[PDB]
Amino acid sequence: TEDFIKKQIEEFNIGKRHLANMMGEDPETFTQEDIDRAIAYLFPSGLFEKRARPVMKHPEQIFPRQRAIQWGEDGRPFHYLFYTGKQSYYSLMHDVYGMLLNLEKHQIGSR
Amino acid sequence: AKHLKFIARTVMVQEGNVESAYRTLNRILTMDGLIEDIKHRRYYEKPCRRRQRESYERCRRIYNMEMARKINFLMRKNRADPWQGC
Repeated sequence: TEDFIKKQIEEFNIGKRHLANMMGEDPETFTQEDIDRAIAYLFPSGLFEKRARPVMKHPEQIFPRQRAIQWGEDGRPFHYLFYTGKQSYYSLMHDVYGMLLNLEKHQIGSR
Repeated sequence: AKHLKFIARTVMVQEGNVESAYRTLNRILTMDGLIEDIKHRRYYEKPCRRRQRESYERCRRIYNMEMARKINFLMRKNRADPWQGC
C-alpha cells in the first residue's frame, strides 16, 4: 500500500545514509551505482542469477507497480470504462479511435 | 439400334483438339447422367439400396443448395471491418 511504500522509502533513505557512512563516502553524493558497489562488496554473493543476489534498491524499483483502488468512499468507480475490467486498455483504444475519426474527418529507426 | 447413327452423343472436334472434344462430350454425358447411370448399372443395385441412395442424394442436394444460398447471401458481409478498433 501507499503508506507501506512511504515507510519503505524512509527506510531506504536512512539505510542509504548509513551505508554511505559505512563506506566513508559522502552521503549527499552517494548514487545508486555507489550503493550497488558497496552492497556487492559487503555481501559478496557468487550466485549466477543476478536477481538472487543481495539488492538494496529504491522501493520504487523493488516493489511492483500496484494498481490503486479504482473507486472512492461512495463506491462509485473513477473511470467511466471501469466495468469493462480493462479500463486502461479500452480507454487507450477509445482515444485512438477518436483520433482516427478526427483524421478521417479532416483528411528502420523504431519498432 | 433402330435409330440413325452419329446423331446421338456425337460431338465435332474444332481445329483438331480432340481433348477439347472429349471434354465437351464428357460434360454432356455427365450432365445428362449417363456416366453415373453406367457406373451404377455395372452391378445390380437392389431396390431398397437404390431408394436409400436416392433419398440420401436428395437430402444432400437440399442441404448443399441451402448452404450455398446461405454462403452467397452472407458473402457480401466479407467486407473490411468498418468499425475497426471500436
